[PDB]
Amino acid sequence: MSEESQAFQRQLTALIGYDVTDVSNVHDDELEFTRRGLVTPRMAEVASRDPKLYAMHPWVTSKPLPEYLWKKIANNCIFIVIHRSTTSQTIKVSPDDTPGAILQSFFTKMAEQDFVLRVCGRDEYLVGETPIKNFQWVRHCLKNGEEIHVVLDTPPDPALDEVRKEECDRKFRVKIRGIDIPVLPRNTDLTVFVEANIQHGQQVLCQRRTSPKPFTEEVLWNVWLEFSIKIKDLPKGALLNLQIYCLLYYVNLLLIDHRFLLRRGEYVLHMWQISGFNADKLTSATNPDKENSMSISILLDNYCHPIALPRAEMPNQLRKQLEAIIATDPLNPLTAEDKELLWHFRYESLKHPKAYPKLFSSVKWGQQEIVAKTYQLLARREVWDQSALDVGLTMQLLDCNFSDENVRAIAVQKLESLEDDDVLHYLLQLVQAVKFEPYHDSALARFLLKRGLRNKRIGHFLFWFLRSEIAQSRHYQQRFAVILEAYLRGCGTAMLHDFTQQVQVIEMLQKVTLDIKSLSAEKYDVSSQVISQLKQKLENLQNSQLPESFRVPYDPGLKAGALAIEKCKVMASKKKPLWLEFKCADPTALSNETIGIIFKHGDDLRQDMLILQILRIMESIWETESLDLCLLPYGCISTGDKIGMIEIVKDATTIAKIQQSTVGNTGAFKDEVLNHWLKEKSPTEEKFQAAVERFVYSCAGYCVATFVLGIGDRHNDNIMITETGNLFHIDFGHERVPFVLTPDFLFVMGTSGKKTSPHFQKFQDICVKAYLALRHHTNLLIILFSMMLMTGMPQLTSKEDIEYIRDALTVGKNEEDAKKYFLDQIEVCRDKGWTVQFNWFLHLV
Ligand SMILES: Cc1c(CN2CCN(C(=O)[C@H](C)O)CC2)sc2c(N3CCOCC3)nc(-c3cnc(N)nc3)nc12
Repeated sequence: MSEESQAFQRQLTALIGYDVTDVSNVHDDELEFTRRGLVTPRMAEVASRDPKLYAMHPWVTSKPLPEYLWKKIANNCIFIVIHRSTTSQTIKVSPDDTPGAILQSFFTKMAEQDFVLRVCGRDEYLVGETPIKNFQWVRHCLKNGEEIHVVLDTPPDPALDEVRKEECDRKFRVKIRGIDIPVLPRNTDLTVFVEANIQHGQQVLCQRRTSPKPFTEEVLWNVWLEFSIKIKDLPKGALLNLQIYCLLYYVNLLLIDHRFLLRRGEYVLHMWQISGFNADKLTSATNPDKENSMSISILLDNYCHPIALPRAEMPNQLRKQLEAIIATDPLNPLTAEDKELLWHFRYESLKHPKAYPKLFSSVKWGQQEIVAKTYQLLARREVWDQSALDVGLTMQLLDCNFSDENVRAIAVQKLESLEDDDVLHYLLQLVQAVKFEPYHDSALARFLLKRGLRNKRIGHFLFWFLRSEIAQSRHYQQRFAVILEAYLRGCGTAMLHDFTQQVQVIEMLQKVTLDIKSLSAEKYDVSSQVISQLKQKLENLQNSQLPESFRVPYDPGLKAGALAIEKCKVMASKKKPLWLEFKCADPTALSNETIGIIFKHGDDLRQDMLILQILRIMESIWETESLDLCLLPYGCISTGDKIGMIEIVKDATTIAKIQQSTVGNTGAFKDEVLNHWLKEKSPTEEKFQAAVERFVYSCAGYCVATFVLGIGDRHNDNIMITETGNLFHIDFGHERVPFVLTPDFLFVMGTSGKKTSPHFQKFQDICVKAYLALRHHTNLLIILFSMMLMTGMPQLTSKEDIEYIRDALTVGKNEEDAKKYFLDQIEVCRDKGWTVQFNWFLHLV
C-alpha cells in the first residue's frame, strides 16, 4: 500500500480507539473479509449523495406540526429575524414557505441568488425544499416560545467533504481435546467439565458434555462429542457454544462460516470469564488476553459445502386460537401446541405482520427441510412489504431470538423506509442490535453504514455510539471497529477533521478527570489544594495543546470555543467529576452564554445514554398524539470505561438543596419551600405563572416515563428543576413509591395533603393522557426495554427483569382500568408523603 495510505490508517486507529489491521486475536478471516465487503456499500453511498445537501445537513421531518405547536401560531404567520450581521430585518412568513421562497422574498422586501440561512450560533442550515414548518430548529423555538434568528451567509464548500480514493448425511461431531489455563486460584478444588451446545437464536438445538475430571491447569479428554443433528441440518449462523462449569467460562465458534463453508481444522479458543441472558454471551469473538485466560483445544472434521437454494382455510375456532396467540405481548412464551398451530398454518400467519416474530419462533431451524419451506414462505412477502412500518415489530426481528439472515434482513428492509428524523430516534438501539447478528457483515450493519454516510447528523452520532462500545467492549469491539472504519472512509475530510478535534479534547480532559479523582477521596470535600491544580492543569491545556474549537458530541450543531477557566470547578459528587464551561466558538452566536459540560468517572454512562434515548422516544410518541410533557433528556455521551460527558442544563438546581433553602445538612422536608424557590426565581408574575405551568407538564412527564421504566423511586438528590419551572431527572446508573410526587410538588400544584385544585386536576388528567398514549406503543416499549437490558445492563433475568415493565404498562387491561391504575399510583404517592425521601441517609452511617 502507499506510505501515505499507512499514515492514513494510523489516523483511522486514533479516531477508532482500536487497531483493525491487527490480526493477533482472530482464528479466521471474517473481520478482514468484512472490511473488504463493506467497501462497496461505503463507495455506493458516497457516490449517490448530493454533495451540496450533504454539506449542509438540513435537519427535517415529514410529520404534521403537532397541535400544541400550531396554536402557538395564531396567525398563519411566522417571524424570521434575518441578520446580515449589522442590521437585521424581521419577516412575516407563511408556514408553507420554502427557504428559497424566503430568500426570494427577502431581496424583494429590501426596498447573488446563491446565499443561505443559518441558525445564529449553530452549524444548522435552513435549506432545501421543505416547508420551514418542517425544520427541527424551528419547531424547537415554537415549543420553547423562542425567536427564530438566522444570519445570511454563503454555502459551505463540498470540496471540504472530499473523500480520499480507495483500495453430508453424517451426524455432527466435535472432538474436545482439553482445556489449558495458566492459573486457577479460587478456594475449593473441584471437578470441571465442558458443555457443548449447538445454538441458533438463543435456541439450543443439541447439547452434549464431557466426563467431569479434577480441576488442573491442564485437562485433557481427547473425546469425540457426537451430536444428534446431521451436518446438512446445520442452519447458517449456528453457534458452537462451549461452556465450563463446576458456569465459569464460555466461548463461541460459528459452525458455518462467512463463505457458507462448514468449519474444519484445529481450534484453540480463549474464553470469557464470569462474575458471580446477556448479549455478550453470543459473541463470535475470542478473549484477546492470551496470557491470563482459559483456553480450549478442540477438533473439527467433516465435508465442505452445505448451501441455500430458491389452499385450506381454517375453521373459525382454530383461526380464533391463532388470533389469540398473535395478539399477546412480545414477552409471552409459545407452547409446543402454540408453535405447531402457528407453523401448520404458516400461510395464514403470513397475512398478519404482527405474527412474524412468533411464527419465526415456531420454526425448527435444525431441519433443512423446514428452513427451506421457511424461505419458500418468505419468497411471497406481499403482505409484509406493503405493511405500515412497525418499528417495534421490525425491532423484534433484530433481537437475540433470531439468527436467520433472511428473517433479519426483512426487518432491515422495512427500516429502509425510515427517514433521518426517525433513524436518529432509534440509532442507539439499532447499533446495539448489531450485537445479535451472527456475522460481522450484516444487512443491518450495512444499513447503519449507509444512513451514517448519507447524513452528517446520523454520521456524527453513529461515530460516537460505535466508539463508545469499541472502547468498552472486548466482546464486540472488533466488529464495531470494522464498521466504524468503514464509515470514516466515507464521511469526508471535513468530519474527519471535526472528530479528531473532538477526540483530542476528550482525551485531554478525560485525563484530567481521572487524575483529579485519584488525588482526592470522599469526605466528600473539595481541598483548596485540589482546586488550584484543577486550574493549573486546565490553563496549560488551553495554551499548550488546544484544538482551537470543537463540536459538542451530544450537540453537533454547536462548536465549543475556548474554556472559561474561571467558571470551571471540580464537583462535590462522590466521584469528583469536572464541571467545565466553554465560550461558544461562533461569534455570530446570539447569546453571551457559555457551554457547560460535565466530565465524570465512575458511572456507566452507557446505561444513561440508553435511558436518555428511551426518554427521547416517549417524547416522540407523545408528539404524534399531540402531547408535550416538557422532558429534559439532556445530552450524555459514554466514551471510556465508566466514563463519558454530560450536558449541563442551565439554571437548574437540585430539588434536594431547594429543600436546603432554609437549613440543609441533615434531612427532613418542608412544604411550600419549592413554590418559594419559584416566586423568588421569577422576574415577573407572568413568568411565575408560566413556571408553575411548565412544572406541571414536566412533572407529569417524569412521573409517567419513570414509572414505566421502573426507575421511578429516586432520591430527591437526583431530581432537578430549572429557574423556569422545568423539572428533570438525572444520574441514571441504577418500601417503594411508584414515582416521586411530594407535598412540595403538590403544594406548587396548589394542594397540601388530601384535597384537589385546578392545577392538580390538570396534572392527573395529563398523566392519564400521557400514560394511555404510551400503552398504544407497549410492544415498542417492551422490545426497547428488553434489548436495553441485554445489551446495556450486566447479566439480567431475560425472564424476570424484563417483566417489571409488563406489569407496569398494564398489559391486557382496557384503557379504563388503566386510567384508574395510574390514578391510584398518584394516591399511593400522596400517602407516602415524605416517608420515602426521608429514608435515604439512614444507612449512610
Ligand atoms: C450532583 C449534580 C449536581 C449538583 N451539584 C451541586 C454542587 N455543585 C457545585 O459545583 C457546588 C459549587 O459545590 C455541583 C452540582 S447538578 C448535576 C447534573 N446536571 C448538571 C446540570 O445539567 C443537568 C445535569 N448531573 C449529574 C449527573 C452525574 N452523573 C450522571 N451519570 N448523570 C448526571 N449530577 C449533578
